[PDB]
Amino acid sequence: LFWRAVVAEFLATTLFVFISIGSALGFKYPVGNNQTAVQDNVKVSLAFGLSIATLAQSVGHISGAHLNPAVTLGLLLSCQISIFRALMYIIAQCVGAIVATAILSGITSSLTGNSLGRNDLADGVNSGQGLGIEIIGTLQLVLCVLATTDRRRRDLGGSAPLAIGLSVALGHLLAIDYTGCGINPARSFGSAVITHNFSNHWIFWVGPFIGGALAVLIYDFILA
Amino acid sequence: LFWRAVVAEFLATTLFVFISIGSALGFKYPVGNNQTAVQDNVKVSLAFGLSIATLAQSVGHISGAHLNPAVTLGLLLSCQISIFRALMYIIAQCVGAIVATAILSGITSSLTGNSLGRNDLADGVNSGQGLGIEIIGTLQLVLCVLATTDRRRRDLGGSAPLAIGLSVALGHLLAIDYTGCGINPARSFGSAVITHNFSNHWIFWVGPFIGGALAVLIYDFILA
Amino acid sequence: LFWRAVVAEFLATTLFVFISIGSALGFKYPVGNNQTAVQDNVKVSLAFGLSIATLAQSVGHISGAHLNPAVTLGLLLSCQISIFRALMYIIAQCVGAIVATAILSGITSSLTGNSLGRNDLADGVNSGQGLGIEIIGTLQLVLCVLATTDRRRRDLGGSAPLAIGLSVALGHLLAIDYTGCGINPARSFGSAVITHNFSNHWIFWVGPFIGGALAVLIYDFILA
Amino acid sequence: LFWRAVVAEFLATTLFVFISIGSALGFKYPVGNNQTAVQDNVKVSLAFGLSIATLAQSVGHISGAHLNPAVTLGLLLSCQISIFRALMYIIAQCVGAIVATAILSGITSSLTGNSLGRNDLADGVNSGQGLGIEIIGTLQLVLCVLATTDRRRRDLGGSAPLAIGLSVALGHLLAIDYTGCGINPARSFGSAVITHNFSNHWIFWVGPFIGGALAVLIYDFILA
Repeated sequence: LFWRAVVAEFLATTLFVFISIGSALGFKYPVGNNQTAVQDNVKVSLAFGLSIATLAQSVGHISGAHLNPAVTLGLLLSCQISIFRALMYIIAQCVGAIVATAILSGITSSLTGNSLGRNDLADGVNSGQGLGIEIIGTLQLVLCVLATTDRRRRDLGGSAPLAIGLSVALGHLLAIDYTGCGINPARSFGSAVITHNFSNHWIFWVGPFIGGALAVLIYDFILA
Repeated sequence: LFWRAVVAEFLATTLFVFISIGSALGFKYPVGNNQTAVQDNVKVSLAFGLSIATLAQSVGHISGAHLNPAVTLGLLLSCQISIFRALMYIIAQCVGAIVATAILSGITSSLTGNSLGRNDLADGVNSGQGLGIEIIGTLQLVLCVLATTDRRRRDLGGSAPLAIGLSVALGHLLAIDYTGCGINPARSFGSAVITHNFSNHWIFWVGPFIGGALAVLIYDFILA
Repeated sequence: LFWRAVVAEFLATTLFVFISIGSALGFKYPVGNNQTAVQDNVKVSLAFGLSIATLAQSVGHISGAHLNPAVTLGLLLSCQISIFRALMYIIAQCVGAIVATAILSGITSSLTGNSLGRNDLADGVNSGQGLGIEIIGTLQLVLCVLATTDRRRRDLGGSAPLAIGLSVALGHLLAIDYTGCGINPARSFGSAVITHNFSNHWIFWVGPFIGGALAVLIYDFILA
Repeated sequence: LFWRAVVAEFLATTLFVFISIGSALGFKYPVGNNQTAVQDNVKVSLAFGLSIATLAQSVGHISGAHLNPAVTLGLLLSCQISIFRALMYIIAQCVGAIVATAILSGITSSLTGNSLGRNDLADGVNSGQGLGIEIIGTLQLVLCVLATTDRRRRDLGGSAPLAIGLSVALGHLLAIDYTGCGINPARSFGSAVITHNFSNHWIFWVGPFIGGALAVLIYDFILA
């Protein structure tokens, strides 16, 4: 266990990153002409949410299933009041995120035309002021898992860890609208690592910090 | 509590309005040319249904999850026979609806081309006679939550408040067909408040009143 | 009760027929030019499956939720061996189906261009030999509800009557491919009643009879 | 029973193959011109996942619902350590797969234009090196059912065999991207049997063997 959840965690994210990119890039590949699809990226949404549940994150992990950066942090902070010690799973997550973005490459990059661009760069058209969207989309999932963990004795009766996989699935469909491609950090860090140009602004990282911070203050406005 | 459910309620709708508009307007934004999508508004459907469930409307609220105007009223009326006192949650809802439409603006409006048109105006092509559709789509959700609250001991066994989020999700896909954009009141009031032209006819508000009234009379045709 | 389930049943189908047609016709309505969509009819699928569940078919009805013609019959036959008396719900269903197709008209027909064509006529391109598809799609739902009613003590644990609403939702997406528009009888009878041309061949009705007959013989190949 | 699960198994796959092909080919059929759709094959995903659940694979079968080749094997191997005897269900599956691809033909082939091409041949553009994708998509389902069977006492509470039907539904949407059409063996064997050209490379069969082998080694990295 002194390393197990971490490896298992690194394992998940890894495939998730390959899953997402597979779907995102997949478009226009043969020696044909442009087509451009919008229902593809919405597919990325679901897929990513499924790979998460497919983890069997029961014993193999801890009460929280797969957790992307911003989320990872968001939960451990609101879950830790009396004290402030639980960064391990965070470090674990980021690490696993890095490797995930390492394996992503593969044949995809070899067979692509000069200009692939694995991910966004300036998302749509808006100066460093159009970062409000991603902020709201971040408290969604953050709040989805928060709510899911809190309310219990009087909610439903049991279903399956798809709940989050579908909610994050939609936040994605809302964020990837035309600007803000790359909700959480991970997905974008590994994008700017290989075949990049650097000018990520990590604007998307400064978002969730305020967002996840906002969804934590809002959830405290309930009980204790 | 002498204000809590109201704030919590105002809170929900708020984000929901930003969620919906985000998805609806999101289309054609860059300095590119027309494209026009129809699978986008269907996305609005789901998204809106998710933000509702994401509320954890257990203790934080009362047995009914988020409730849009027409619905809000529809339930409290059929739930209240012996007497007629339970308008508070209604006032609460409308209020929260107003603020929701206030925050909607944001960067969206600043970066849009002169003619945005946040929402419908005369929905498709039909005089003040083409309001039957929205009426039927309104008793759907109204009846979804009504049925969900009534039948219990012999129904299923427990799932999650997505049920309504998917049913309303489809009513939307049926209403937003080409005419009647803006099922419930809320979404349209806040639309005609900022950057408008006034000629909403609130036709959509005169609908649900008859619709929700119809689904209440039809549900009485069962037990008591 | 000497009429209740029947009225309640007539009630359901009614709205379902209006729901479906609303979605099917909805396309290309304004004074614009052609566009033709294929993701719309797939919407019809889900919608129809939802209106079914929205029935609260517990006490108000009997163990089988809404049931379209071919299905209606299919269940009562396999459910009745020792004897052969349970046609009442069948007559009920067809009747309710007729009224459903009566109200369908409305504004839709008034504002449409000469050539609406509420439904199929010769579905795609194939003589009276291309009826195998609809046959297979019919045993799907028929078998969905059959299986759902049989296996119990060792299956899941309880969910919601969406199961059928999604399975029929897909059979539809498979049938309405390009030929065989109008899975069960109902939907097509009411189509050829108003603004028709008569040449339905009811081929779709001769299908399910063999189909539902086939799925009944196949389910007997299990226990007893 | 000395033949029952096998017939029942042959039965399932059969319809599944007809289901899938129905959806895949369905596009561009009338005497009209090209259109080419991408949201159709994603429909194949779900449909296939539904026909599986529709099996009522409780007593009629064994703990594993329908199981396609690669999967069939993948489970029986990880389920059998102490010994190595449980190939019967495997032989059964492949057999049923063969007949499934026999009935697939039908009217479809008679009314199609010379060049139908029931399935892929060289999937997209990539030498015998672009087989990594299908490998990853294979451990998905393989791992979905593996995880679903393992973790129990602390997971959810009961739902329905759609879980796999939706996960495989997405793996499909990820694989059928543009290359690797035909996830598991079955679907492709029966494709190269009727109206073929032979040059399948079964590359897709050499994949899952490594994939399913990989997902078995990864799941052992947990408990025992």
